[PDB]
Amino acid sequence: MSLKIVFAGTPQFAVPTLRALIDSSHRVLAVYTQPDESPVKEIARQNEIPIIQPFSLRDEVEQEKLIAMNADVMVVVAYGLILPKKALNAFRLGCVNVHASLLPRWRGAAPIQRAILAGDRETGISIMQMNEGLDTGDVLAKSACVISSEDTAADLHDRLSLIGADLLLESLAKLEKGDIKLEKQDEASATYASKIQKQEALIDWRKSAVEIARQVRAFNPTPIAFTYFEGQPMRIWRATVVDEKTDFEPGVLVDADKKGISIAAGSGILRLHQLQLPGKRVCSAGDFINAHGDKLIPGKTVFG
Ligand SMILES: [K+]
Repeated sequence: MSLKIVFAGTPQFAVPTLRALIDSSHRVLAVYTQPDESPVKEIARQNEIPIIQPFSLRDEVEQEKLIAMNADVMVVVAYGLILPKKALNAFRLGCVNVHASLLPRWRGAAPIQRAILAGDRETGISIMQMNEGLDTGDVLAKSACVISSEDTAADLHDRLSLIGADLLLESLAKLEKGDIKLEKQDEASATYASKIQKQEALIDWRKSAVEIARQVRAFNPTPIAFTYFEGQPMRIWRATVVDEKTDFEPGVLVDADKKGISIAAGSGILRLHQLQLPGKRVCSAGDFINAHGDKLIPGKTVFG
């Protein structure tokens, strides 16, 4: 077989897919990446692939340089530039994307965070035929994976990055054989995974400990969930749920121990394990107690 491919991508999520193309018999003619370096640029250089870094793909020059490549297909993974209509019609197999959700669920920029935040028990990868809309293209293939209550967005990101590489490669093979079954997106099931707004990262202590814990997981490593302590913002990096009833109001301190800073939520208890005060390194519950223990009064203190 062997296809001629232009690859476009920037952050670490894209690397495994690029590496899979590099390790295959397909020919990666060029790699497009953010101007300066990205993880993608590094792997391109290590493998003798020409590196193109336009600031914009609407510019006449850059647009025609791309369409003039004579690739069979363009593969796009986490690329920051919008692809112009001509770019999309440039190659016979079009532009194919590796999207980190099970479309039509979680179209948009933050599908990993949003899936975890919602308590989805599974998510996955969709290989998508790109068009001029936002993640509305036909789905060439899907592969699902479980989300565990242990997973942060970082963990899920890494898992999906590998699944995406394998699926993309398998899909390009079926795509050149003409063995792929298109799945048009069911608009009724479509949901949008927009970027996490800062206010969304604020912990609402009235919510269930279970809901807050999902927020803490979803938002690690960005933007990190946060609450307030002694008038100052406090980022919560690691937490766990304790399914025990309290008489205390939401946000009220239950107990402070090396095992965690236990806080009453609207139901159950959230236990803080790793946290961060302004301009300070992230610290354990034990460290925090050593520094600020005199301000930790069970039944009185109050977070948020
Ligand atoms: K190759």
